[PDB]
Amino acid sequence: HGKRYRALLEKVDPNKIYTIDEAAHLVKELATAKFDETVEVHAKLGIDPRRSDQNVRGTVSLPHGLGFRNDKTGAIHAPVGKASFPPEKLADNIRAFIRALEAHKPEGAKGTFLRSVYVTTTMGPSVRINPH
RNA sequence: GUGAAAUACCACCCUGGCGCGGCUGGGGGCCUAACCCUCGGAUGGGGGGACAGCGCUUGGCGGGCAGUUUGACUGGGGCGG
Ligand SMILES: [Mg+2]
Ligand SMILES: [Mg+2]
Ligand SMILES: [Mg+2]
Ligand SMILES: [Mg+2]
Ligand SMILES: [Mg+2]
Ligand SMILES: [Mg+2]
Ligand SMILES: [Mg+2]
Ligand SMILES: [Mg+2]
Ligand SMILES: [Mg+2]
Ligand SMILES: [Mg+2]
Ligand SMILES: [Mg+2]
Ligand SMILES: [Mg+2]
Repeated sequence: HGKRYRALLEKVDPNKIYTIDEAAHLVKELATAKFDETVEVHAKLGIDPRRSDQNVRGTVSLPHGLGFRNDKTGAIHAPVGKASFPPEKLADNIRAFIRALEAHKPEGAKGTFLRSVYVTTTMGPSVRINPH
């Protein structure tokens, strides 16, 4: 852990829960990268991956453009693009792919479908945030 | 590049571990002051001691007791059927 991270996670809270349009203006500032950042928001998933009847995939494309699947640990990963679009074209876009993801929920998925969501980068720290 | 997986700063997760803390269940030891026993004497001393005893509750063992059941046919009834 370098010092770019020492002022990264000192400037943001994994302690305090946040919302999605509140924390989406902080997405380009908290990446100190030397180049080429791509922003990744993540969610833990409320399904049992050992049951393949609960599995999901497809190709659905973001409104903006470049520039979703469940693994055997039952969590979520997906690229939305390249750094590109600024805070207000992201907070605008930050509700776009999530609600497009909720439409894949298998029936036998027991419990809260999106367990916890931290907005982060490939370059950046943990921020408690709400998909809402 | 002879394994399909890429060996970066990252979160999101699995799996176990310890670390702190929040809620916590469980054990041991010591104490005394409730409670108990005792003390020619006591607003006290000694002994036991949060046990025991007692309340409410759980499940159990339980002829020591209680209420009862223990069929009809039948060349008498039972036995047999
Ligand atoms: Mg003692
Ligand atoms: Mg005394
Ligand atoms: Mg005493
Ligand atoms: Mg007691
Ligand atoms: Mg009996
Ligand atoms: Mg009797
Ligand atoms: Mg009677
Ligand atoms: Mg008879
Ligand atoms: Mg006859
Ligand atoms: Mg006769
Ligand atoms: Mg007879
Ligand atoms: Mg008979």
